[PDB]
Amino acid sequence: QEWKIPPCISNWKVHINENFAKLAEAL
Amino acid sequence: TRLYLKAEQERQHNYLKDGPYITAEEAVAVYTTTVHWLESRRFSPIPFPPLSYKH
Amino acid sequence: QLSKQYSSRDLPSHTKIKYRQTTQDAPEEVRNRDFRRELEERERAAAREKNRDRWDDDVVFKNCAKGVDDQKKDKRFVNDTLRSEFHKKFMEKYIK
Amino acid sequence: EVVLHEDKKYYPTAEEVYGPEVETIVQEEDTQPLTEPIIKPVK
Amino acid sequence: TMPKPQWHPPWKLYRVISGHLGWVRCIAVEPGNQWFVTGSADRTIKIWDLASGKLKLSLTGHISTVRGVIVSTRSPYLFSCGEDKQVKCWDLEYNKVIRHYHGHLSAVYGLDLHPTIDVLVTCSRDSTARIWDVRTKASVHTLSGHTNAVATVRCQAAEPQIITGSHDTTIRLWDLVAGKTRVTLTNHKKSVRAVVLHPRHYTFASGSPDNIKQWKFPDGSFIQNLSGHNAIINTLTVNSDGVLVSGADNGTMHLWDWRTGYNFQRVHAAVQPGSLDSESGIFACAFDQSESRLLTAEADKTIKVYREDDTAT
Repeated sequence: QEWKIPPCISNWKVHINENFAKLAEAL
Repeated sequence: TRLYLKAEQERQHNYLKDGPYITAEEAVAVYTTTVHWLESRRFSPIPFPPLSYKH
Repeated sequence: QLSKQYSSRDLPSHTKIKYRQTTQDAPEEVRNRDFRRELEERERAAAREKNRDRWDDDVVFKNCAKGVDDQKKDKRFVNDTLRSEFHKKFMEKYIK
Repeated sequence: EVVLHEDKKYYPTAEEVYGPEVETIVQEEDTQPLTEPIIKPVK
Repeated sequence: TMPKPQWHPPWKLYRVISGHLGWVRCIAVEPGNQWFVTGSADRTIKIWDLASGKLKLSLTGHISTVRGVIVSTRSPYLFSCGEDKQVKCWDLEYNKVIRHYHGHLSAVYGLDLHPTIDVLVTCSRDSTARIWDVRTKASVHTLSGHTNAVATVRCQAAEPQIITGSHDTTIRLWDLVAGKTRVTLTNHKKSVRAVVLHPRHYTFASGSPDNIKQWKFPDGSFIQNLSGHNAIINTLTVNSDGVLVSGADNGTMHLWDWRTGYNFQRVHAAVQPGSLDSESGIFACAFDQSESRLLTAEADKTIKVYREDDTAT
């Protein structure tokens, strides 16, 4: 079962920092 | 082209992850300085173009 | 069944075999040598060599360039093609 | 604290990963520029 | 075991040399411990000072990945072979190629020199191996036989002069003058990638992903089976001290007592500063002439030098 291989069917063939808050509120 | 766009996507992603590099107090220094300049220069702001504008 | 066809490449060239000579490093010398001693002493010598070798009253900003001593980014070798410092330099140079 | 993308380390120092006992040296370029012979002839 | 047999000192990593841009696939050492050479995907052959580890000389001329490198003992030559198809003879007197041996149909994986006769033996993906007359650049013999790519070939003076193995998992022993097989061993289940001949005993060893077998000479009676470390193993190499080293694609390296299969040490080595964890494992490795240094060629584009630890016990 382990060596079942997903078929390679072809398609051819995010986080953010909180420093932005401190900056923006500062300005 | 492909390399450049790769390192580009890198730099954008690192600018979001690592946050703004300008820090804060620096940015305030810039904004303030510019304010003083435009102050002593009597610069009036540029308004929005009106509907009736002869030019 | 061998063809009478030929080719330019095939023709004689370097028909003589350069045997190693005695000062080049014939096998005779090699058999006799104590490599380990030689290797150690050379190493030691190398090490020794290395050792021998070594107003404006108004501004926004106080000095940014305080402790900024380059950093060993060009001493690091990186086995990753897009994050090698060579690649960065290349990318920097040729795109605008 | 903040690091500009100008620097921003990825990967530890070369030396650190291997440990102190081994010597890690990066040879680039070379020496004994080519007109030199490896194996020098007899005279 | 015989009696908790042959105590050998551990090895430590001594030095790491960067400076290839591709995978280093091959290391050879010069007859006088002066300089050791490396073949790479970079397409260069580099020669390095054994002692200092500084780079002496970069050669260019292969079109594709250099896979195999030999420094002749009795003549001032390199031989190299590549994925290109081309086997070249460099005259180290001028650092240029003087001859080229033409005729394999695909990549040449491997090559070796007869120690006394002056004939060169090469392995290729095209399932043959060739015996080349160095002097005339001539296919003395073509060794048909295996059904897949021949991987590693070794050459010896005595009986079965040519020892070879392939990805079809079977070893053939080739009788040089006939260019025919004397012995077929079929005891590996997966591809044989490496073989090595023991300096004094008149025995030989072969490595596969599954395990490592020693053999009697001639005719390859079975002798032992070293089991332990399971990876696709690319390198087997042996000191006169009976130290057998196994490299592997997963980075691992193990040291063995030739006699007993006692695996005294396991070395798993850090990948290079950049790199990726997956680009680990040693393509090949060798021993200076003094048996005091072990050199490895790694996919992280480095050369590592190991030194036997002096405090040890």
